[PDB]
Amino acid sequence: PKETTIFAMHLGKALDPNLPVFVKAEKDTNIKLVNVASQNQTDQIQAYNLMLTEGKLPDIVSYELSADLENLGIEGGLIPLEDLINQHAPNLKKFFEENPRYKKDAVAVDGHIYMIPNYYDYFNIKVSQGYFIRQDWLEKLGLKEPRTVDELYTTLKAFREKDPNGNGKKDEVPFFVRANNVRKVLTSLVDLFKASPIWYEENGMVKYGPAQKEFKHAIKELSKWYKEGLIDEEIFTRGLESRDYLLSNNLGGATDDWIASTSSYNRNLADKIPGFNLKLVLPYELNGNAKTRHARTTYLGGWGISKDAKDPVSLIKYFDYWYSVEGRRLWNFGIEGSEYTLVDGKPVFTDKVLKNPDGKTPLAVLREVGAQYRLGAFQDAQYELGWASESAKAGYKYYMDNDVVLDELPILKYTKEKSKEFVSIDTAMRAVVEEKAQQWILGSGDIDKEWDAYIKRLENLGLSKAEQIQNEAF
Ligand SMILES: CC(=O)N[C@@H]1[C@@H](O[C@@H]2OC(C(=O)O)=C[C@H](O)[C@H]2O)[C@H](O)[C@@H](CO)O[C@H]1O
Ligand SMILES: [Ca+2]
Repeated sequence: PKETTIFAMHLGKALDPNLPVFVKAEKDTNIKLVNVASQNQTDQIQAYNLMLTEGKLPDIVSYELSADLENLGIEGGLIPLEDLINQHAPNLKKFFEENPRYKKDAVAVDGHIYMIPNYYDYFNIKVSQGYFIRQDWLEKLGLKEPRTVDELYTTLKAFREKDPNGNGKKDEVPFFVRANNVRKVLTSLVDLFKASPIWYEENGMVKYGPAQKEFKHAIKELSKWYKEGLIDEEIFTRGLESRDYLLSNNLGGATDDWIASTSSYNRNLADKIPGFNLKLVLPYELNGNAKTRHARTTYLGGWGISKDAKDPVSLIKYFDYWYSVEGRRLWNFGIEGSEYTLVDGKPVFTDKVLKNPDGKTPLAVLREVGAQYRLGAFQDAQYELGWASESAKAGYKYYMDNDVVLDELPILKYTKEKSKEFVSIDTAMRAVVEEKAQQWILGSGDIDKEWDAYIKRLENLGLSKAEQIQNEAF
């Protein structure tokens, strides 16, 4: 083949086209990808901004920030795909016919399609993160299961002070999160206090979570929990390895994280830590409120074909390949005879995935062969149900049955008059939020003295204009 250039990062890692999934895709489609993001880049947003200054765009642009990606299309950097799809992408075309909601997510406000989203299998699994606590630490120490935020605070204090891992050292990390940027840290910390670090919907108004009184109260409580030693001291400096590191060393008491992979640890660690029992509870109640805002969106990011691509028909065929039964199965499941075998026509995972010798979660084993690499694919809940423990599957139903999960805001799209403006204000407000929230949590300053000055900064940045744009797009 010739070479196809791509910008693609995911979870801090530039796509390696020599992973088995992409080796197989190259064999099946004759596209040989070359990534213009280097293996040293770890921050997708910084790498994407650098990529935009380096001359020709790569043939394929993949990005997690889908309003920014669409903005690149509005400005001519990505081409419209709807006619390429109609002529040359029968798998996509049929996908759009059968999934009218997913079709709407692909269409920009001007009626062009500029990216194929990376879709979750949203109509089969919408829940995502839940709350987990060490049942076995509860039992070793005599405690009832906390049901409220203030009972949790008291339980975590007991995890910090009364040595539940029985080694005589004060090493317990009562509450921890899994994240590779400040926004993901905040997502997993402030939902506990019913706040949000992003936009959300409330009585048909779209609101900026970091400007709300709930957020101020969240940062103020988190401040106090951090200073007391209840929240991981290194919460802002670890990366995606935190969960694995803290559970496998028996340091971690409690977290807020994705149900299937977090549930997988009872089996992962059953021999390393006898009695290990990290158990899912419903969101803790805060003054009556028992809801969480953790839910899946219909998609996360996407990819599109740049205006510098020399051959768009063969790239829309590459996009389409991932929507065929074989390409979609390859993206979700890895390699036949390695990650899965076909039993009665259907993929069933092998024990390399299900029972990894070395303490790896099933998902982490799949990501090592290049499966589930966020691009523009259609995730398949059968892959997730294929490795989820029985307690994960009981976990999904427990959250749905109890109506604790507030549905995520639809991913909003902007007119060409507003999209540049919206995305600039969001970015600038985000930096102020992440810098103040991190400095408040860690103990500098005083959020009660500094709050109004903070809100005025977000307003100077264009908060009201951003709320207007949001509400009109809603
Ligand atoms: C689309 C994507 O890659 N999403 C990432 C999350 O992946 C989900 O993880 C789990 C699970 O952990 O139980 C199940 C879903 O099938 C899978 O998509 C990932 O957990 C987080 C970590 O921040 O990032 C999302 O991007
Ligand atoms: Ca200890």
